[PDB]
Amino acid sequence: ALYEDPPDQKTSPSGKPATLKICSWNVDGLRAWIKKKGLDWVKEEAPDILCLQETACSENKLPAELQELPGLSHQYWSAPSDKEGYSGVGLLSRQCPLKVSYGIGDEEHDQEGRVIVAEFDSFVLVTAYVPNAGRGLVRLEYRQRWDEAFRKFLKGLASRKPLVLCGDLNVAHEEIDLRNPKGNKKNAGFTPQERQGFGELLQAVPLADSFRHLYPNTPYAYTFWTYMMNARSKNVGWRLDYFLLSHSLLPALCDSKIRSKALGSDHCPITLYLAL
Amino acid sequence: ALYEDPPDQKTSPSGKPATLKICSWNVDGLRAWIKKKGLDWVKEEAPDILCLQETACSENKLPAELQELPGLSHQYWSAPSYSGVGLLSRQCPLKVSYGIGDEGRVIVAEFDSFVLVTAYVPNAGRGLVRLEYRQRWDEAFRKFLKGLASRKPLVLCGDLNVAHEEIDLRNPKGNKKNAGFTPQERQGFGELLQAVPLADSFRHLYPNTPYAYTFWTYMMNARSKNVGWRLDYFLLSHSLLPALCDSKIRSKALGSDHCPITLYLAL
DNA sequence: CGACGGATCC
DNA sequence: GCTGATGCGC
DNA sequence: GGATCCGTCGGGCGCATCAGC
Ligand SMILES: [Cl-]
Ligand SMILES: [Mg+2]
Repeated sequence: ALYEDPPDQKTSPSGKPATLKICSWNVDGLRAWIKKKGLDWVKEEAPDILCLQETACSENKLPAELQELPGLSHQYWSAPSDKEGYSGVGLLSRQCPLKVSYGIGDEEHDQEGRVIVAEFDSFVLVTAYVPNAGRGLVRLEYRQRWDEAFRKFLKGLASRKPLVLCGDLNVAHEEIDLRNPKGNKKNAGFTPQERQGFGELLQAVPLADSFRHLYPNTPYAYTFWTYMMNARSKNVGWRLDYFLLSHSLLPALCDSKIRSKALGSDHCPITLYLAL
Repeated sequence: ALYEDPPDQKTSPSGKPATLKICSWNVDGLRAWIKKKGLDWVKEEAPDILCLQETACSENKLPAELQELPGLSHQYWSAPSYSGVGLLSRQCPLKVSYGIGDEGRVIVAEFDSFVLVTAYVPNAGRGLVRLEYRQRWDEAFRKFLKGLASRKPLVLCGDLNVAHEEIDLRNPKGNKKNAGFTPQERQGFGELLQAVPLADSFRHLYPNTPYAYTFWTYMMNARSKNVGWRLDYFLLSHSLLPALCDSKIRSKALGSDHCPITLYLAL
């Protein structure tokens, strides 16, 4: 069953007009993504803030195209120190953030290049590339430990400002969040353990799934599809990328989009509209 | 005999423009230096990389203004378990390590084209009580740096706690048995240059310039009298000399008993 | 990880 | 410098 | 005996490293 994201809704049902557009995209290799025209799609989307995951590209290797982005001139990049072809995240902002930080506690020694924190006037933005549990779940226990360290990190932000967490959280929360729930409950992304850790994230911090909060019963809405077996053509996918919002930000929430048609990766973009 | 640092030359000998600005500063107490508006000066200088020595501030007590520099958003710190160093970077380093392989004195940041080492070299101490420690530290340091420089071009910056030659301090005759001008320490610095090998960026460009210092004792108004020492260096692999645009001494920036130093590289 | 083969359920 | 093989994780 | 369940298997992608020339 294919899926068509509904039109963009740009006013917080309190009538206010959207003033902030954030796009998040796991690009599956930033240099590949750019050669497949990913940046052309970003220019059309014209977000205020762009968060990317799986850049897999040291900052010295960033294509020049990325420097002719005058609407996204404040750029922050993070790659792991042991694995230059894996992981890596980036945050690009029209306006300069008040503060930027990396990691979830000890990045100066555990240089993982998975998390960026950017503080703006009225909110704190986190973007994350959550560690994959691996084929055959070989890294599932590390993922569970990482999840708990992340929850405690987010909780323990010393800000009174509401939180926006976005990116590839690497779990389809509920059964509606992927096309084959049953044949996947022992696969990375849909174990009981990862689903539980997403559940605890929402409760402990606390946070709301912006998309599901708006479209609580809509099925077949995914953000990832394996390259194999033409899954994307058949919309056999998983919803792995999210905008999760502090409770206070919900009256500001105008919409949470899935940009199903944007190619260039095995994930598609997601976009948030906030009225601030 | 006062000193006016020449203006910044931001063009390489072969005409290529500076692409990399590195600033090193012994802040003599990180919290005090921030209170004395050190971060305001850094925001104006706007380096790509900032190296700090003598931070004397455990990680959990690092002031909050520091995260208010998104232009130096990658921040690395090494505490001694009087010491401590930091390395703040605009771009994400490829790799960052700590120490010299054997006190919170050294951070190593690996970049695309080069490796950056910042060092707070141990002072031989009043009464030379720690000269022997310093001598062992010097040798362990040279040996560690040769390994690094064998894999990539080397930039070494920071407070090396020695005035190499007589021109490098105001009172050479009265200090030939004091920390920072002993025969041993000067020998160690020459061994450092010859063994690795490295070039003294500032002395390479201004070989005949006297009265150029980066440290002055707080006492007896020495900074007002420019009674001081050139203790803070940028040393470079010979391979990088074609990229050298300038090596500056920021005599006027206050907040410490050392002043900042700034390197321009055309990479 | 979706497709596939094989077993099990009423 | 360049290509394609292999390794590894996604 | 159609629907469902469960375990196994082959593999599309990007990037690093290595060999060969
Ligand atoms: Cl960065
Ligand atoms: Mg991926």
